[PDB]
Amino acid sequence: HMIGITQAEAVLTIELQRPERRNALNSQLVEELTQAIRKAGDGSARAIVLTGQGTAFCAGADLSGDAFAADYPDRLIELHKAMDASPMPVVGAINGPAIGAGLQLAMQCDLRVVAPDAFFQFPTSKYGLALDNWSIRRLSSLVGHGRARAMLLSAEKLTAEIALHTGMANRIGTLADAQAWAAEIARLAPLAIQHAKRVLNDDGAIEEAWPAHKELFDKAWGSQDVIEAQVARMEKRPPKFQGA
Amino acid sequence: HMIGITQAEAVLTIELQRPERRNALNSQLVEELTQAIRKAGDGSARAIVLTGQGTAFCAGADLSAADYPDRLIELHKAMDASPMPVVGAINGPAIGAGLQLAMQCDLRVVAPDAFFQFPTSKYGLALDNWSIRRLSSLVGHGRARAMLLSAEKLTAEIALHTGMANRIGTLADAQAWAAEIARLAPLAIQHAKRVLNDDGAIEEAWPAHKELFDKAWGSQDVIEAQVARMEKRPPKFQGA
Amino acid sequence: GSHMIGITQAEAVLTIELQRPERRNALNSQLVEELTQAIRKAGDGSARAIVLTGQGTAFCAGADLSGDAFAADYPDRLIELHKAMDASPMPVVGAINGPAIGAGLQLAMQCDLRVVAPDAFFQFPTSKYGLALDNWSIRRLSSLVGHGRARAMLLSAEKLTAEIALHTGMANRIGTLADAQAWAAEIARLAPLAIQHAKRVLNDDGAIEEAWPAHKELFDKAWGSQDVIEAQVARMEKRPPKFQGA
Ligand SMILES: CCCCCCCCCCCCCCCCCCCC(=O)SCCNC(=O)CCNC(=O)[C@@H](O)C(C)(C)COP(=O)(O)OP(=O)(O)OC[C@H]1O[C@@H](n2cnc3c(N)ncnc32)[C@H](O)[C@@H]1OP(=O)(O)O
Repeated sequence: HMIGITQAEAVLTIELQRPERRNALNSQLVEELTQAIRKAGDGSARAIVLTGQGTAFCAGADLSGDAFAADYPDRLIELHKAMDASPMPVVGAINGPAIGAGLQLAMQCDLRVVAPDAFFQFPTSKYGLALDNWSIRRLSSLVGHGRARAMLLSAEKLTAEIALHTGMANRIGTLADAQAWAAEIARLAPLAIQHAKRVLNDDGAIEEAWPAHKELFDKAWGSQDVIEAQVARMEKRPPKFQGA
Repeated sequence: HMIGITQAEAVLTIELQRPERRNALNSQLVEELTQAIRKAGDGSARAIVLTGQGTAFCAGADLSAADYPDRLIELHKAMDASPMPVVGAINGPAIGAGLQLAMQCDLRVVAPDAFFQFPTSKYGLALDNWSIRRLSSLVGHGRARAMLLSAEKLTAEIALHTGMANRIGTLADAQAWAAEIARLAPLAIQHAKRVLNDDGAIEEAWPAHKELFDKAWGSQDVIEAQVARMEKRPPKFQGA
Repeated sequence: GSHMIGITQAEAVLTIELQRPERRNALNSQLVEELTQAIRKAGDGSARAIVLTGQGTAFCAGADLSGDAFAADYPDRLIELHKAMDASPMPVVGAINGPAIGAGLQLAMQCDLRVVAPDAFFQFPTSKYGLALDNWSIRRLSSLVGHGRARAMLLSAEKLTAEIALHTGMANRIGTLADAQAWAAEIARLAPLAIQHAKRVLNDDGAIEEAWPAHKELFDKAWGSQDVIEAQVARMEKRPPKFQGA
């Protein structure tokens, strides 16, 4: 009910359809994606394009919110496991902003073709949250350790042009461009691609949090600053965090 | 008979001389190369330039033999274990085993019309882990995915951008730089090289990696890729 | 008395300024000690961020144990400084106002963020002096300028300019000390716990590595080598060195 699924040549196009929420990921959207990924090429598709309707690729977790629901991360993790395990290369057609879980989604694609007005951001430091290790590692490999530090410690927006610079974007362009590239890739040897992908994803990005990481993570998540962050936003005022 | 070795002051230059096959490696040219690396600084060399004759640095492999992969493996061990900096004068296209060899150099100067490629996904093959890890460290994880999953070329300008090329220039340029390097203190260069090479790229394949590797190599698609080329037609891969 | 560093605070930003401009802010045992102390005691304190910077034309030109009374426990005093920066909950924005060479480049890399002047450069000139680096300096350099350019900096003492610092990501911005402070100010209005978590994970990328056994030997040789002696002679003599590889 919340995604579009089409196929032309051997390219499955999976489209996030919540444009009125900038494709924010609630629980239902996350389940429907997972399913669409697992059932990709049941079936004759050799590649997937993943993209969002409207002006955003994905605005992150739904602030309504599943974002702060306790069993929401597991659905996200299962989504990511499904993409990682799929033998299909996923070309992300990033048609506009990708934030939070939405950045995570974008980075879990195998390749990225990015629209000129799209940007990338982890606003974690504005909301007092904390990321899983994989997000941090993969971001570091895609924009380089220095920019990652700036994105993670200060919520720096990564522009499209700069995403093209560091490698996070492979190409700057449109959905049609992404679909055309996926067509090429769909004509390549699948076993070679499946091998590259698996080895690539096993670069060590996938990392269980160290004990200090887990403690700092929980401490951030169950902090009062989390409340203050959303309140200041809705009240359209600056936050006053207390570090607790 | 297949390589040229010369020396000017402190700099040993090793030139691939199979420009008829665009310097494609085989049984012999690799084994000769291994010796040139070992028997360098035998000798008063403090720096090696590595390069290729004609239009190509090395366009891959051409075995038109059974221990070729061994000889290839030992070649890499040699450049890795070697105590001297190797400036790759990448004079033209560096493809497959050629990109492997170019990456095994400690530094790179790349001719303006040279490019780098792993076309494995056009031929249905798989790479070892080290090639993937090091390519990732040199062109960044993002561009590495595009090279690995889509067989995309890395042009010289982007090689300079990412760090794969330290400079754009000629064999002459490489030699000029290699000479300044020969004047640097060897023990410092040795320690840095060993630690740099030990960044984790020298990695043994995970089980799933090995399953997918063997699967790709023994696939029918590998034949299809070759037969399709010979028939100037598009491949129809089965994924088997 | 007097100090080798200056400490001021504007709102929640603590600016620490290295003040050995006579020596281009070359580190010694006292300066390093004063710096360690200024980092632990920050945010003790209403400060939520640290701007690190150098007085004069250089950020920090490396090391100069010359007049130093306790230059003996300078290597260990240097390890302490790096742990305190790594352990600090405060994000540290280095304002690299000039050349950061050697230990100065190590210090620069231990900062959480870097705002670099247009005339600054970065350099590990260890191959000109025949020394060896610890694994962390090498790993963290690799992450900040990419593996390719890392070999070039380490094997041939290549200078990374401001402009190519921005390119690789070594320099987050090209700006002035004020610019570094305006940015740190913003960061000081962010949520400390999120920052604390990220920094700790980021520093635990693997760059903190114990030397492999083969690494230690090459390091110990390089440092015990005659060429180290030679390279100093050749400089204090004002002439090219003749390195022997021993
Ligand atoms: C093997 C696998 C290896 C990996 C393992 C798994 C890895 C994953 C594991 C993860 C598990 C760990 C924990 C998870 C950690 C991450 C979870 C939290 C991170 C988050 O995503 S939090 C949310 C952050 N996002 C934001 O704050 C978005 C801010 N900006 C915006 O929403 C928008 O302004 C833009 C997206 C930029 C677009 O702007 P615009 O076009 O001007 O639109 P606006 O006028 O602002 O909004 C239009 C309408 O959309 C609505 N909307 C926008 N965003 C959301 C949202 N996120 N949630 C709910 N509603 C949303 C907005 O309210 C508005 O509604 P209207 O007023 O009715 O028109």
